[PDB]
Amino acid sequence: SDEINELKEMVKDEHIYDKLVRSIAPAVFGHEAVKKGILLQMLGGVHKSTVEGIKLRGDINICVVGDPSTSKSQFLKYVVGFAPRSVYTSGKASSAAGLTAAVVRDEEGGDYTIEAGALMLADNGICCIDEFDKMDISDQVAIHEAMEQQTISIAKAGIHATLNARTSILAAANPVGGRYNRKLSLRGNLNMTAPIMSRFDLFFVILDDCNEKIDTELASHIVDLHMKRDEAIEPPFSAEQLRRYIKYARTFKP
Amino acid sequence: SVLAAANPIYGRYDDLKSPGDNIDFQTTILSRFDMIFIVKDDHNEERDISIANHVINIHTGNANAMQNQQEENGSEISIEKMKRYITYCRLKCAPRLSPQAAEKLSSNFVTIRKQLLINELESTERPITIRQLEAIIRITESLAKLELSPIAQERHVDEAIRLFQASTMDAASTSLSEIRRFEQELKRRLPIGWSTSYQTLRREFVDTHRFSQLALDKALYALEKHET
Repeated sequence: SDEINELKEMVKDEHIYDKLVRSIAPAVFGHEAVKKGILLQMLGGVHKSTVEGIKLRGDINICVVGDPSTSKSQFLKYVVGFAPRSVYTSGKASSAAGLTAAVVRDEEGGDYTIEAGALMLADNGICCIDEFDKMDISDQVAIHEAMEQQTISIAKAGIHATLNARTSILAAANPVGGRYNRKLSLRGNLNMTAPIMSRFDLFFVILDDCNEKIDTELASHIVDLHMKRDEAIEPPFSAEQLRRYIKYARTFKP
Repeated sequence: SVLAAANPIYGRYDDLKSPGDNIDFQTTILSRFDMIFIVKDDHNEERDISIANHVINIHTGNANAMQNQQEENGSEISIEKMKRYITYCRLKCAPRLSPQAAEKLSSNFVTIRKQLLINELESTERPITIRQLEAIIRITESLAKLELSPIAQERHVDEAIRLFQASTMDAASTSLSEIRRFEQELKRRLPIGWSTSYQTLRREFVDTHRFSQLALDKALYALEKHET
């Protein structure tokens, strides 16, 4: 009622897109790519129809890659901070399930009670995993089973089961040598298996190249930091309102 | 008594390759084995039409499998009987070779040894063991036990020598070097070889659409031996 006025005020303006983009991750400095990369996961496709038949996707995926110290993790922490229904793991230590359900037995009194857990407890949402490259073979396959069949099938020494998880997966994956390798094919650089690779669209690799606009902006911004004044640099929308805005924007069937 | 069918690697080039050297890194297997038959799915329009036409007959109108049955009426053995027969001969009689056959096989084996040594003067890459001789023997007794006779004969063996000779012909039977061109890596890539090894060859040949385990080792062993 009182807020809907604000929502209207948001949809009216022609810049609020740009406002979104610039206002996403204050901590992080620039890059402008992974800003969009992060937000466009929060707002997903129709993920519905086309029947008869098999259902389209729907949702989205991203895997950030780059030489360390690039603060690729700050994004992550910002997502687990900002959006509800978000799980954060650092796996390598997943360890296994982890991203799937146990299932819990016994209870007692009949059992078949199910652990949350990790990946699936975040549902219709954004799960954030650091370092795909550390978890080796075992679980990656499970993730593939999540992003291919879209369902999580669970049978262990007991009651058979099928549990749905419809999720977006944001990963941060370090290169083979933690570096480029510009000359190498990205295909060869990321070092995760082909089928899981082809399901992530798209990567938004971060690289360092000589620049002067951005350079000037860095020196300016850093000196600003150390300089109590002016630290008056700010963005547009806060962190609290952007949620109710988004949740509003979710109710549309584009 | 083991009867083994191995699968050879890379196809016809393994014949272009030394006849041994196939199984793992070691020919010793082939040394233990008495009769080694290199074979192939050879295709001849004559023979290929034979087999084909035979299959066309097999599907329908179906009635070819009768030839065996009239072979049974006239001559051939039902194979239900062959088994009983084998048991029979197997338990009843134990054959023994004749002396002239023996000396004949001595001549056989010394000609083998001498001639094929002369062949290997050039270091021709391939073998001869007294075990092979012993094999030839066991064939003679086997076939003697076919006739069921308590005693061997000369012609009887005369078959065996040639048969095993076909086996020797099987013992008897360039490379792009592309993969073998491990030089590029070893050089201008790694003077220390470290940080590479079997691992490097992979990443470098892993997404290069290219390298098999035997391929990688072969080219490696090759270059190891080649002295590169």
